[PDB]
Amino acid sequence: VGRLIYTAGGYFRQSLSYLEAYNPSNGSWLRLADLQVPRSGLAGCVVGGLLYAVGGRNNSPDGNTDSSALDCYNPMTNQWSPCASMSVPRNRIGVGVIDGHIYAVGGSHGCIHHSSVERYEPERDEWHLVAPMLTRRIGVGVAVLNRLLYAVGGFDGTNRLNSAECYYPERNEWRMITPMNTIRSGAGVCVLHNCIYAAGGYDGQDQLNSVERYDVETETWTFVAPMRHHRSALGITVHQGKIYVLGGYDGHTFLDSVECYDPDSDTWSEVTRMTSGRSGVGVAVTMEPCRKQIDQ
Amino acid sequence: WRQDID
Repeated sequence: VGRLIYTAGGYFRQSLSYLEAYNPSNGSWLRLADLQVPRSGLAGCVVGGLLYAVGGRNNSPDGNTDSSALDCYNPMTNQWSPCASMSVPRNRIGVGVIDGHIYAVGGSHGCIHHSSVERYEPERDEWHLVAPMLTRRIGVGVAVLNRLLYAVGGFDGTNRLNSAECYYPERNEWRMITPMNTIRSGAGVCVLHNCIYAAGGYDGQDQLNSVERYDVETETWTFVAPMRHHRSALGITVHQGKIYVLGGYDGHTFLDSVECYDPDSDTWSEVTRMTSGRSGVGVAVTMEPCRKQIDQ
Repeated sequence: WRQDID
């Protein structure tokens, strides 16, 4: 919960250190403190008003390194601090938060595709491994609804997946759910009201503009209006009852486009542009900081 | 990888 849409890292020619924040209320962008280490394919999440950047990879000319890092950004100080690292590097990770605890899901390390899952306890600054998923998944979308964690699509190393599964923390156990109608790796996955949305992604042939949503009560996936741009490795968040998708790759260009989905009207609209095109960002929402620089 | 356009 909060007021700005923060976008951390990403990729354009090489992995990026940018931390920028968009204010839907006035259309303004702020540049904040860079990440300590560039990273794309990371996830962002917020707990207790702090922004966490999780996993990813630094794709650079001086060497490509998969990240096990968990770093914390304090909007009150405009500073990043390192937290305890995960058990393993996880590029193209998915992350969700249940009851103040951060779940790191899947992702890759070199040629290995993780089924493993681990949980962060901020109060103790400690990671612990939980039950692994039923399927190895990288480029996996993750969202939380009703204190259950969902892992949606991805890539197992051989095929892009339409499959999805759901984790019950009290049983430390994953269960398959209805697969999506479309195979999607690198989709934006997020929750709006009673529904898990999976927007865009790559089906192994094309970047996608289609968007489908899972109703947890009916156990079905239904397509809604498609986005204006096909995009994979997009950033996604929810703010005041609307979905926002940020950047991505459309098979031609690294997008700067930010689109807003209104569920009331079932329409996607262009709302703003990032200061530069990029894919594989981590995105989350929290309170405004105090001493940034406004982007002209 | 290719969804990032890497």
